[PDB]
Amino acid sequence: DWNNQSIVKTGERQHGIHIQGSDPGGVRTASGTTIKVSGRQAQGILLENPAAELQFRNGSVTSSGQLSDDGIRRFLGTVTVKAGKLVADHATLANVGDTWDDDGIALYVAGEQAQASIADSTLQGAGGVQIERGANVTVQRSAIVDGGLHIGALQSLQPEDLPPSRVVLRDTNVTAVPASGAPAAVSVLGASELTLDGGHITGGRAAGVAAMQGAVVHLQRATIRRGDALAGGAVPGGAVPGGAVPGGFGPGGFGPVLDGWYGVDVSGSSVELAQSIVEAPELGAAIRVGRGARVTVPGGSLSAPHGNVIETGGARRFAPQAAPLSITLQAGAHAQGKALLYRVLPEPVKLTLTGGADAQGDIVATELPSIPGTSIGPLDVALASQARWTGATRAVDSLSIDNATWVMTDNSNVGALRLASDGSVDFQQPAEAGRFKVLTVNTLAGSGLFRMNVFADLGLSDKLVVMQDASGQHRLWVRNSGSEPASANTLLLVQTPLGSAATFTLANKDGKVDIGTYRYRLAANGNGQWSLVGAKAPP
Repeated sequence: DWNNQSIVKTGERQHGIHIQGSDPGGVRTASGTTIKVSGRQAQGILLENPAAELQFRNGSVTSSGQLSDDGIRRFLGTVTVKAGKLVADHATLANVGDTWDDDGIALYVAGEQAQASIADSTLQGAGGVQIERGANVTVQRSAIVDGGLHIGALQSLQPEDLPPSRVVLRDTNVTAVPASGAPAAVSVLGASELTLDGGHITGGRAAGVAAMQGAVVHLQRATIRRGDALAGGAVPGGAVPGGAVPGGFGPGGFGPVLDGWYGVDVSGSSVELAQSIVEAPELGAAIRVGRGARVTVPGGSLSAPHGNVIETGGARRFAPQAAPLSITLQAGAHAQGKALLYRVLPEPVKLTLTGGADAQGDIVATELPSIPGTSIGPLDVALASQARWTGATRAVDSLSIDNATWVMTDNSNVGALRLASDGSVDFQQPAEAGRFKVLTVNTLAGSGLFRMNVFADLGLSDKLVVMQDASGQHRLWVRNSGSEPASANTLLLVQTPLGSAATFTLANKDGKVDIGTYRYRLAANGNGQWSLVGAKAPP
């Protein structure tokens, strides 16, 4: 059709290849062809026919004019598909227009009958790839070199309708260079769906990946870092940003809605991370959740060494009606930060760790933004099936520990503590002697295990305080963390209300623990205290 040819156009809206609405349907093929356009409102490729298809293989497409759209708002791409199917294979696509004079979009696919299949190609330009309004796009073994990947929209009040944009990426890297002022490297907004398997996602002014307003995202075998750089025309300057330009009705590159640097920023949407790596900068968080967001993470890693693994916000008013924020780490997911979780606004939060999830850091919250006590949504956390949480809190309302463990690293406050099937609270052995900890809780229930440190020689031990109601059948295992005692001393391990039904048994071998020449056994004389008593051992 247009094989091994050079198409060079310079006039206003003088496209390299244009398949119109008044043209016939059918497959057009281009192989070994290079397209270069520079006129105003001229794309390299323009597809506007639902029955048409274009196979563009082993060629290159470049444009440098302002690709402003006649219909209010919008900028188009060097390759734009408004209807029909584009199949690009081993292609070199580049929008080389002034950053100033144009959005630099390399590929724009929009509409219910707009489709695109991109394989083994590179897409260059500061506006990246923009997909919306029910388009369907598959991208394989490629790379969006510097403008990022932007699916869907918000605001833009203009005749709308039905289907979601559906985008599938496989082994394709996406980078949003600082120049390309894209808020996120990958943004999925509104009725949009993204499936990503394999690939490196780097950049974004405010986030690596942003999922807003009903978006549905599925990341697998991916890495999400803030760092990056490059992609483009020639070598002038790196990223304006003292630019500020003609072009018309068009933003650098889309999103976001919140800012600082978050690996994954989810609001009113759902994101699934599977075997991926997320690295947050000192300032920010691996994952930020708001407005009923749902995030799930099997395997992989979440690291925020100098910050928060998870940040929860989005919603200034708590409403019992609405569904809470939900974060689940399962299938051996690893997480590590100063704070595992950090609450910023009053919306309820549910944090679940299961399937050998291994999380590290404290759970922190922000006292109160005036909203009277019961105007604050609860912070509930659940540990199950071998998961492990090592950190401390003063902000968890309820904690269930079922066949999993909480390694408590410092004095902690928990509203209601429920244990089951060998769930345990392990009072971490301190580095310094006599540095006992206190776990204070309102209620205790179920059947669990507490590993508690005893400093016989100082007459000190860790302590469990239940202020309102202790019930259940629990076990206490004593860790000899000091030296031998020189006389008989008794340690107050557990304080419970006088009536309390709870029962505690020493789990140490034979119901006793020998430290030096002293033997300690657990005793309760009905008053609400459980004490490790300890007396001279028998010869």
